[PDB]
Amino acid sequence: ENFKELKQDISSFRYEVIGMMK
Amino acid sequence: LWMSYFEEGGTLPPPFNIAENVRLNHQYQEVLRNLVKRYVAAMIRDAKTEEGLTEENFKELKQDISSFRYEVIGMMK
Amino acid sequence: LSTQEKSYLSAVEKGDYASVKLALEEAEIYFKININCIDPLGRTALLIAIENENLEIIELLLSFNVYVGDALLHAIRKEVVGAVELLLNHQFSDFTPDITPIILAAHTNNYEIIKMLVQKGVSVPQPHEV
Repeated sequence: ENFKELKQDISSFRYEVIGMMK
Repeated sequence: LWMSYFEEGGTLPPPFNIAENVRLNHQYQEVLRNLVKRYVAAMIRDAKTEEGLTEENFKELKQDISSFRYEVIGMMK
Repeated sequence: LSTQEKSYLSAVEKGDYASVKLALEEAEIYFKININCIDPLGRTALLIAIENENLEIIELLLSFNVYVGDALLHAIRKEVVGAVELLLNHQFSDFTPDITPIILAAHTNNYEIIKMLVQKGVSVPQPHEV
């Protein structure tokens, strides 16, 4: 579970940053 | 030992010793489907997400962070 | 399904937000897919969000009135506080018909849920002594 949650949170932060870059 | 007694076979101490199944298949298959669904959902899925970590998880976390670093640096300029 | 729900599920599980929202109010007008499909292993998108404890997606899904089911029970089992925090206020399952929220809540000693549900007020049944 901890693996899933860490990786998912990183992915979400990636998507938000990419979306707000342009 | 018990099942040795459930029938009308001995029923006497030794001293005093001298369609029909298509519907069943119909319901049985439904029962089987329910059981196999419950099993697949409840053990081979639910218990997999209870195992300890290993070096693969380290590799994947660090690599994903590094990739996000490279993408951000590339799109900064 | 039809390689239409697959994108929706993948977006929900990966952590995306804008794409998921866009899919919601697109399929809300084209009546193209059901919001509440369970393709892989009987996993509603709500359940997928639950097990990744991603609050934003869950709270968004509560806006669109997607069917809840016994997701409260799954959250209770998973021991996530925000999920039950939201869900509390407003066919064949994998949980025994007996289990109620309080019973499963007590099955796992986790102070928070017990206190919350006591605040809302319940009454665990009692057995008849023999």
